[PDB]
Amino acid sequence: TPQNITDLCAEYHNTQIHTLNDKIFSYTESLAGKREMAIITFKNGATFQVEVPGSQHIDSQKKAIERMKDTLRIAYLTEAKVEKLCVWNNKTPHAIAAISMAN
Amino acid sequence: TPQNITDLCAEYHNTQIHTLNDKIFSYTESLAGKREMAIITFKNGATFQVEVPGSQHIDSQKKAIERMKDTLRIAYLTEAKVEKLCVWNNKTPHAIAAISMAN
Amino acid sequence: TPQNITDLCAEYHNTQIHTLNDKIFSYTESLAGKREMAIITFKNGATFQVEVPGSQHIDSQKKAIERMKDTLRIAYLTEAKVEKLCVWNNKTPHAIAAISMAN
Amino acid sequence: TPQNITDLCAEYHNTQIHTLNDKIFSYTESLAGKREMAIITFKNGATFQVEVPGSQHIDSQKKAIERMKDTLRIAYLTEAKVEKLCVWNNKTPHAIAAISMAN
Amino acid sequence: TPQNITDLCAEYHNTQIHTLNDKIFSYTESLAGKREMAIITFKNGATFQVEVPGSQHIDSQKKAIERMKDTLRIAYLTEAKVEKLCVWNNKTPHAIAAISMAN
Amino acid sequence: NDDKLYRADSRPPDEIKQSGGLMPRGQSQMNINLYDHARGTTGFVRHDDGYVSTSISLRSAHLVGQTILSGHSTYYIYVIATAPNMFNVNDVLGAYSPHPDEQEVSALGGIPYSQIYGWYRVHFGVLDEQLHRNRGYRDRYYSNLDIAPAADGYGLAGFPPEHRAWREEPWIHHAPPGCGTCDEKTQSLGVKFLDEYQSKVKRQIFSGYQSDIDTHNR
Ligand SMILES: OC[C@H]1O[C@@H](O)[C@H](O)[C@@H](O)[C@H]1O
Ligand SMILES: OC[C@H]1O[C@@H](O)[C@H](O)[C@@H](O)[C@H]1O
Ligand SMILES: OC[C@H]1O[C@@H](O)[C@H](O)[C@@H](O)[C@H]1O
Ligand SMILES: OC[C@H]1O[C@@H](O)[C@H](O)[C@@H](O)[C@H]1O
Ligand SMILES: OC[C@H]1O[C@@H](O)[C@H](O)[C@@H](O)[C@H]1O
Ligand code: NA
Repeated sequence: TPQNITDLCAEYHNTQIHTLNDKIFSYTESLAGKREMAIITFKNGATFQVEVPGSQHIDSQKKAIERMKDTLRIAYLTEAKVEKLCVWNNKTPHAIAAISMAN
Repeated sequence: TPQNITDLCAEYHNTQIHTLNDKIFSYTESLAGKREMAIITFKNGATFQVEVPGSQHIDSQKKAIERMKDTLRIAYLTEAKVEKLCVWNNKTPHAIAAISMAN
Repeated sequence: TPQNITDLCAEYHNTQIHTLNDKIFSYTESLAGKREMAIITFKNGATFQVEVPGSQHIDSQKKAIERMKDTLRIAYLTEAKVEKLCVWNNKTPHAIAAISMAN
Repeated sequence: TPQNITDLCAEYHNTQIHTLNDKIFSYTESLAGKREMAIITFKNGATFQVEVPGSQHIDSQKKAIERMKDTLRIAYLTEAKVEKLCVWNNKTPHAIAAISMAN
Repeated sequence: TPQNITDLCAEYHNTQIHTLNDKIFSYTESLAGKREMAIITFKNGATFQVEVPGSQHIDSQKKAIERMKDTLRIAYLTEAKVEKLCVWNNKTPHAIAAISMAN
Repeated sequence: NDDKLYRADSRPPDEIKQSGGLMPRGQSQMNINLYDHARGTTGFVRHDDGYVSTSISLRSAHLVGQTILSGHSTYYIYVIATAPNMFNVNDVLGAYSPHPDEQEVSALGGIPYSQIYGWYRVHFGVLDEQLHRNRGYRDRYYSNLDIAPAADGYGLAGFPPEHRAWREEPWIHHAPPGCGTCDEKTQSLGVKFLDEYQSKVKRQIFSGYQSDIDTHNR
């Protein structure tokens, strides 16, 4: 079991860490059919999604996907500093797997 | 996959972007039968709904309709500036499909 | 579809609008059996309930009853000004159908 | 239907009202097996629980138990003054049945 | 029934108390498959997890695991002081079983 | 009401957010004493002894900033809402106010982030006209509030026990035990005031942060 987001990220194929140390610049959320997703951006232009739930996800991830959107929304609203994101780089925009907040 | 609300909006028929750049002026919520919905307004008079769940929604949108109502309430109570709304304009009031908040 | 709480209210029998333009004075909630409900009061003595879910409710209202209790708890805490309540007046205390917050 | 917490409390056997008019001093929460509960204390040692859900609870109470634990956490974090608690006095710590906050 | 977190911890052979008396330094959460978990740290380096739901959990613990993740995130955002953690110490990082918050 | 106060400060907005607002010098229980604060003399608009000072107009705050912060190539003027952590120093200290022409309003315990409406940048002494708005600000909440009435401050004036003010009106009717252990009770009264004040701000801000909760969905 990983002690931190960097070690967690390294357990998966097609991932990478973004060290941001910044608050979220924008938060977008959609209820449109087949685009039930969230998108965040940072002031450096970096854009990330929480993917629409689909066949690439196992059942245990469904509640976690919903939690992640909750976490991004409140991080944005409170101007919480995001330390790092672990993301899948075989999606465009890159898809969030994990987040760490510090500072 | 869209990277912003304007491109997301463009994937649907009967939609348009409203650019508000303003906090929500009023929040209305109903539990009355067949009117389980939310309505918001802006100080310019613009009025928007989150639709009662119905035949027009697929199953994947149900949880997202509930999230959107949560988002509007916290946006209202924290005076969050709304950037844009993507809405369906074949409904009165216009029906929210997506929201963006920036800053 | 109604565009505001007054017009929504007029779609139902045994309802009326109370105009408060005031924050909630007290919030009470209960988990006691058959009294799983919320009660709010205003400084003018006005008292309102969110009804215990029962056979008088259709299935689609169950989530909305739960949302309304979330909204009242946190409106009380944030001292949000309640503009109007639409209530059923064939219950004592009057039972909340909808709420509008503004100003 | 009661209009206040004292009259609600009186509808039940083995209950009493505690009048606190104080914020919560400590909040404890557990996910340990068979001890999925919350405990709160006030500054001079008065102690209350939200019980582990059990056979003593009807279905409608299970949902309200989850709500109550959220209410206590929110109240604790916001330093909100608790007015009264209605409790069952045949448990130790006394088991919360209802809470009021004013104003 | 335990009266406080120390009593609670004592009901379990494979748990210990950590006394922190400090706010959470970092909050991490993941939606990655098989690592649907949260991790917190404190400034002294102490690292704790909320475990991925597994075969070692009984059904009554599932909702409590979700609540604990909710609790830690809001505690992190509000800089609430954590008094003690009760953890299972046959896991690395130590796995949270209960938390107490007091100033 | 929606009245604003103003304070020049070299500490930039990112620092203010990280610090939770504009804090008094001794915070990093600190001494809280209005009389001591008001008499304090460097690189900062008065901010010692548990209070943070402001001006009642942008013009005044800018003029004060040019006296103290000239030689800062960049500094800020923070625009601050009125709320009951604020005392009109001249009203509370009366004839013993050490710098009455300054017309200062001072915040007991500093100025929380949410009370900061926004800020102007001052570059080489030149006020930039663009007001940057603070997302942590809450307009309905703070526009419903005003500064504390002087009656809430007389008992916190902080004069030494032997000071004649404690034997004069209005302070005679509000003297802490020992005044007229005096300094001990002044301090504890300030600590109590600040704790009670911060409870209200926490309730507002943290309640808003928890208005996302949807019970039914879980
Ligand atoms: O769990 C979700 C992940 O599933 C993987 O199979 C995929 O390669 C990633 O892009 C991501 O979608
Ligand atoms: O998914 C929701 C949408 O469904 C469409 O079919 C409808 O035309 C829109 O007005 C909107 O309701
Ligand atoms: O939807 C709930 C409503 O149901 C009605 O039939 C009843 O008359 C109202 O008092 C209210 O309970
Ligand atoms: O509904 C919950 C209640 O159930 C009663 O039977 C019990 O005596 C109380 O202590 C309380 O647990
Ligand atoms: O209830 C959760 C606990 O279950 C035990 O069997 C296990 O040894 C602990 O590490 C913890 O996972
Ligand atoms: Na004000």
